[PDB]
Amino acid sequence: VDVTRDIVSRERVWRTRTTILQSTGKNFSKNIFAILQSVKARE
Amino acid sequence: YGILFKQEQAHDDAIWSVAWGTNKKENSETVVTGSLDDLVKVWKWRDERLDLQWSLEGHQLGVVSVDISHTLPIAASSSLDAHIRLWDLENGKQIKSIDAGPVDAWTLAFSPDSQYLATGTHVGKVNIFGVESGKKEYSLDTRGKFILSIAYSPDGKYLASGAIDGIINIFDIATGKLLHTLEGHAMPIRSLTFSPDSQLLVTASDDGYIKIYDVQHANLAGTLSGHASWVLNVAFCPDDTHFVSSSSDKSVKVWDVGTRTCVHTFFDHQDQVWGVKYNGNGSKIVSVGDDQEIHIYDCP
Amino acid sequence: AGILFEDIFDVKDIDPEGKKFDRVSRLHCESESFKMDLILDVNIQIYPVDLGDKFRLVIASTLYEDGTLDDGEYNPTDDRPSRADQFEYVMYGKVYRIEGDETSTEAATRLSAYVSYGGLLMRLQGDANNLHGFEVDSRVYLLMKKLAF
Amino acid sequence: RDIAKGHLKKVTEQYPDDVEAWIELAQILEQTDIQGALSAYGTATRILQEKVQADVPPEILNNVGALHFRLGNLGEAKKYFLASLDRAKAEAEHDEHYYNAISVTTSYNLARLYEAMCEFHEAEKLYKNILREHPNYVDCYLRLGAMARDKGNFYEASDWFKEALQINQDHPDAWSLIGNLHLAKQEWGPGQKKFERILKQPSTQSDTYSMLALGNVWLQTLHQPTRDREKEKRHQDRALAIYKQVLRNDAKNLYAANGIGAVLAHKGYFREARDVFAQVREATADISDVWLNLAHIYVEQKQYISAVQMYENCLRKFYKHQNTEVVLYLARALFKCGKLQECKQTLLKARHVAPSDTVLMFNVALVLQRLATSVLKDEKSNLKEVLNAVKELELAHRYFSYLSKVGDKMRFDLALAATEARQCSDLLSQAQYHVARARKQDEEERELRAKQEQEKELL
Repeated sequence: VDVTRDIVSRERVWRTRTTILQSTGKNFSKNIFAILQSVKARE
Repeated sequence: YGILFKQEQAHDDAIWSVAWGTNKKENSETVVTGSLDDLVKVWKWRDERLDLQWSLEGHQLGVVSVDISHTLPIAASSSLDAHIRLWDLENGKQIKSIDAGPVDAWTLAFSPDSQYLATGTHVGKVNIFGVESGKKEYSLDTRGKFILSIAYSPDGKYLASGAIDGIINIFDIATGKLLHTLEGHAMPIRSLTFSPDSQLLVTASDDGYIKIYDVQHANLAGTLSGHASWVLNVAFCPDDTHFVSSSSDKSVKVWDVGTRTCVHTFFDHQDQVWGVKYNGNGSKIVSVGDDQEIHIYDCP
Repeated sequence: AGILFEDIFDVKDIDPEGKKFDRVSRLHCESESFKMDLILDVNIQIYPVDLGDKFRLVIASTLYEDGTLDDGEYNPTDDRPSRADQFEYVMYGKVYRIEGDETSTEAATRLSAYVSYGGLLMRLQGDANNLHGFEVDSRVYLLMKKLAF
Repeated sequence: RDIAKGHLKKVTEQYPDDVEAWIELAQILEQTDIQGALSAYGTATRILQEKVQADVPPEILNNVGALHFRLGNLGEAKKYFLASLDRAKAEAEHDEHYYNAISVTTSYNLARLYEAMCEFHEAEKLYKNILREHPNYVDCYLRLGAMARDKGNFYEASDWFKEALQINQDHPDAWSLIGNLHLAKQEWGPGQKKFERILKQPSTQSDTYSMLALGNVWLQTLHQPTRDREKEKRHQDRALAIYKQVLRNDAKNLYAANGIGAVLAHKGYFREARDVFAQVREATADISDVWLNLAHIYVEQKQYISAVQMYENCLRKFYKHQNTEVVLYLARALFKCGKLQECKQTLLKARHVAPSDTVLMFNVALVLQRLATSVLKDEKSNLKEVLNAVKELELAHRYFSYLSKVGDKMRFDLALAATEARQCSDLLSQAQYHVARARKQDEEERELRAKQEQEKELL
């Protein structure tokens, strides 16, 4: 029916599942993979 | 519609139940509560004021259930120490101590005739001890998981039980036989009580819906959306016009039993309320819980 | 180590009584996990903080990770790796008082360490367990850093 | 969006008969601070009345109520949604703008609100009023099963959730809901990998939701004593590879580091797990998982002082009061006076909600023995406590016999209660030895009070 494309075309989804996974801020992995790699060399 | 009396710091520990009278046998004016600090305080609601009358002790574990006998001014108290001690509000002395070992001791259930006391067993059965005997008279053979709530009817014609999985077991206290088994819930039934006319049966599960079933034909009369947390305590007004609902969300909603509508809600409790009970006439609504604060709710 | 304290706070009220000075303002933060108060004065000119900001506040006893306890003099030419390299506002003060809800018989449950950062005061009013490494007249650092979340 | 914001900052100051300028302002600020779109809608609502007497279209009231739906102004958003319904119903000639879809979205947000206003009856009826008129809608059909899923995970929820997938199998929301059904019973531990790998095709890729649900179902397989069989180490390396991949493609996803900290702690690095969990805590610490994962290191380093508040803070949420799993983590290496008698109070608070667990009934006995051995061995202590310690020891001994008859246990047979029974035996002997010390101290205090009363008689 047209009721589907009448609503999926005008609405706004600001948040979904994948939004929830990332922080709202800026936390890259340069400060994460650094220790992640340091832990593997000591073993 | 508000709060009359405000008892700050009603205990050292959290209160888990509250009992108040409805008859004229020196029960409606005295307030018997049982908290986890092992103080069975006998509060005397005299001069429209909550005064301590007796302070009973002796329980090893915190008090789990307090109720006033209907035809009698005496009382009793259960805990998890498998030692159900009977008390007297006439002397503030101990009558006896039913050693309901080794652990099988749960909420109490005064008979309206004040002659039997039901207590849950961990095996799933409902042991019916005798008030003046102490011995295990007769036990209902309805096994399962565990009895989480037991209640007597005001005229004594039926008896229900809340299991751990939302299984109402409608017994017959007049013959001692399972008649119906209502399974309209899958949530552990916290508490329940009977209507003043023994016609409706409320169930306080952990889904926040007040599903009021019927007993005469064992059927659901209507799903009431309760709170968002778990309804702990639920009592009916003596004049049978409303019924209160204690949840675990600092919320004292007073639902209507006829229209299924909240007629008033209290938010004076900083913590979750644990026990709610009416007065003899239904205006003062006493309430306890982890706030350790006994509020007296008037709704004239 | 030497971490006398560590938490996340967030500014709940900035200078409330009115601004008394011009480069210094009172932050009345509250904590997030241990549920502590804070009354802080920061140099609002070189490190501006606005309401609803969240910062990680690490009150430390030394700056070097090994806890080797420096003297209290300023020497900028120093190789040793510090804790100040991952923070943005570091202060250095001296705890001047420890009030509490002691009674005459039993002990206290809520403490209040008042430390003073060269003139810029602070009060960490919490409960008596997180305020343990604080004893009056001892040198302490501040180390706060704004969370951009 | 930066250019639209900077352009809107130019139309905001000047007033060239701005009429729709505040709409484009709030149309950007819905993802950003939710108060800014509200401030723009308040003025856009009144700026549409000076040119003519024209009612506000339902489209502005619906979104202003939608913002307030997420806020605590639920009653006010409800009046906004009722009025948006009443206005969109008035659009009898707005067949091009489709007032009907506007009433559909307003009623959808309104039932979404009613489900949240402690009213599932009105939410069911509003969501069924959309089902009766447009069965090709998915969210109204998905939100109905959630309401019955509160009463149990075997009711019309598990059925509505699979009925939505057959009509739209390319719906990642409806298909991700399927694996959430199998999460009630983790008996589908290994077998869930198949149903999670359905929409793992490249047309759905990349999907962080499913890839992380895989790492979760793989982490659940840890905490097993078969680690020396070179089996759990491989499981760690597999989940670590999953996490490194969802790390390389998403550095700002927190759940990726969430499992990495779990594995590094499972590798034995609690000293180095606080650093990985620090970035997660700092970004958002208001997720139920971090309050616990962080709290295990603190209870690990003999800091119950930093662990007991972390557990209370998780229980600050309006979902329960007395959970079992927290209080299990609460008592770990507690020996202190505020950590034994008080620990019993929390244990009783936990068993109060469901006593059927064996571990609560076992730990309440282990703490009881710890306290009784801390008054009947080196004490030489108060007299009333020697009377009370035997009562507690008797109750613990009665529980020792009741535990031994139960069949199922904590995935570990409780056959080792014999050492506990022997401890309680020699404890009974030491109590009978010290109850005489109690009477000796009684005579000591009686003679002290008499030798003081005579000194007072001299005065």
